[PDB]
Amino acid sequence: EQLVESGGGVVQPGRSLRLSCAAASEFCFSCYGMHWVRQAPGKGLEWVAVIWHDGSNQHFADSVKGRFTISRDNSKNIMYLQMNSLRAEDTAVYYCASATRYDILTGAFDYWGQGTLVTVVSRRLPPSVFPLAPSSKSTSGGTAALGCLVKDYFPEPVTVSWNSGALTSGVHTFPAVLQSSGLYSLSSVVTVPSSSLGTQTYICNVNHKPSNTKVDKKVEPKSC
Amino acid sequence: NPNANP
Amino acid sequence: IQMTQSPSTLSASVGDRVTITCRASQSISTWLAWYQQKPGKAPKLLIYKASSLEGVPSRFSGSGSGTEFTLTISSLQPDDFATYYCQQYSRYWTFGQGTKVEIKRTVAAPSVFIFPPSDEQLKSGTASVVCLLNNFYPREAKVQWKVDNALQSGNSQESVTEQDSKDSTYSLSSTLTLSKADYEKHKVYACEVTHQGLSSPVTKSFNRGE
Repeated sequence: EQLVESGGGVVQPGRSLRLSCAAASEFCFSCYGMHWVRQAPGKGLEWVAVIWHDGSNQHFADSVKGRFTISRDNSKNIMYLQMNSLRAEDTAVYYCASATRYDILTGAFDYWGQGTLVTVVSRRLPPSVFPLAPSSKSTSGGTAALGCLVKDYFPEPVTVSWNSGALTSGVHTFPAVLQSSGLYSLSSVVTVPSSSLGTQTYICNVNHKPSNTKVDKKVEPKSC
Repeated sequence: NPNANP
Repeated sequence: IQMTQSPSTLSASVGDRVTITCRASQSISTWLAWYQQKPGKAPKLLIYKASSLEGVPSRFSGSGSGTEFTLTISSLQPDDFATYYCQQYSRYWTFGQGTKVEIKRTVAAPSVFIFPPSDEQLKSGTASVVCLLNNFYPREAKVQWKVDNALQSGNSQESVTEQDSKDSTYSLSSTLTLSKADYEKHKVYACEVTHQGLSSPVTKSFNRGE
């Protein structure tokens, strides 16, 4: 049993988006009503929509009623969420969920998915990436700090990995700050042994889907 | 109840 | 049907017993669910119909009927730093706003690093100087930017990580941003850090051009 959502992306206000949620075949898709729960990147959970098991009924939150439509093809084991008249309020991560424990009333979602991000913006600016190099001033004893400054981008978010996901221990990616420009800026730092800077390689991978910006930046040590 | 009765 | 949780934020030590209250606008009889959501992944269901558990640690507990419901943790473990939501499913499905559960650990001083602006950023006309405070507790910490032994004001921004799930510490970011011309007009840039775990304010600094 597993749910995988698809179809999220970045679009303008008024455009349309068709989200999908595919269930693994070990999951009785035909048995349960399928829900949609969304979460704006800041706030909490808001229930959105549900379609009945057979597709005979459906319900929508007043937030999206009249703009969203929901369907499911039981044979294909896929539920679709057609989103129309998208606005800024609709920017969120969209989970599909299911409450597979039958009673008189059901609604305890035991199964979720990873969710798809939907961003509704009309302004896109790419990030500029600068190395935060380890030096004698960023070496507290045997530990050395290095990182990447991801600056002047819009909108959120930027994903930053180190060495294509191989390096995650001791990594801190700070929440973005809002500059005077209205653009965002964050840093991603990592702590490593000072003895390793000459033998290990550290590349931060910064991805910004709204601007189609994919960059890799080797953080070389400023031996100062 | 949106679930199917088993 | 509107839901409400109390409190919105809660701090507690490892081993303490914490309680979360959920309140309904009208009377949902017993159809309530409690969720745990650590910021990285989707929420995990903990208990359903107010009291029945399936949140497999036996330390969780659910109570309530009508409009007042409560979720309690027998013994707080550090893995429970998350936001907790209540959700009714009597008349459709509506969530609560959530409750952040911070953890209280012992004092931990921050390790301080400083980064001069990169050569590539300077060629474009702006200098950003970054001061890093790593793995400290509690969250409160004062950072001062001194340029040629002169306190700065109005040109720095701060950033605090969420609490780490393992050590329950914080890391802080302080970025002093100046134009290239204003940056070359000075020589020494320092970062003075005040914090509870520090008896004396640590100061990392560097001299431009070297």
